[PDB]
Amino acid sequence: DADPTFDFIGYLETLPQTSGMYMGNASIIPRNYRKYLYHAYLAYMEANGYRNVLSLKMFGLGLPVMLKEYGLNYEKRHTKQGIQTNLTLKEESYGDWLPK
Amino acid sequence: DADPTFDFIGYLETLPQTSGMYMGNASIIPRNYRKYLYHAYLAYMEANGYRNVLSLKMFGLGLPVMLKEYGLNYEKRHTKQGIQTNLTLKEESYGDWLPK
Repeated sequence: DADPTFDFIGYLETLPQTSGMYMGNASIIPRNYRKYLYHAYLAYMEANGYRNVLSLKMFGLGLPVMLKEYGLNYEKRHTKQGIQTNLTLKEESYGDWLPK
Repeated sequence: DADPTFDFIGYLETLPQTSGMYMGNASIIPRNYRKYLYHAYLAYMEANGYRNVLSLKMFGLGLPVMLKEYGLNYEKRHTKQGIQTNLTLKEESYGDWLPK
């Protein structure tokens, strides 16, 4: 395989503070690829031809690990609108797979 | 990036029951590549030229997820001898990297 989940994490950058994307979830309907990390994730997998995607729970667990693998420091924070991370999409994401 | 940890997980097979390798730890001295999953892990990384390896804790968290990525179902269990998994090294392990 190629380990798509890992590649996706390759399009992520860390912020000086826990104010980046939100770890959305499958229920939030009108998807928001720019606001929810999980939605961004689905967008990528789908863009790369994978029908099989990690669950929010599984994705959640892996996140910290794979980020460390890329040498980044994951940071979450509980909020009125949910869990917010300190992550944002690198610019290449916009041309590569982010829906237009 | 390369993502070797994922590759290593490619050398793993699941057993009908939680009776495979043990999730050793860095403390257990004379290593035992065939007995402890973690030791097996170090062996692989080393065999592939990586000096920086995931800690037991990080490795532990990733395991379930990467396995799922390979379509396998991770199973652990606490025992008189520590945590035992339902995993074993595939055959190619033996010729590829498992120390002689």
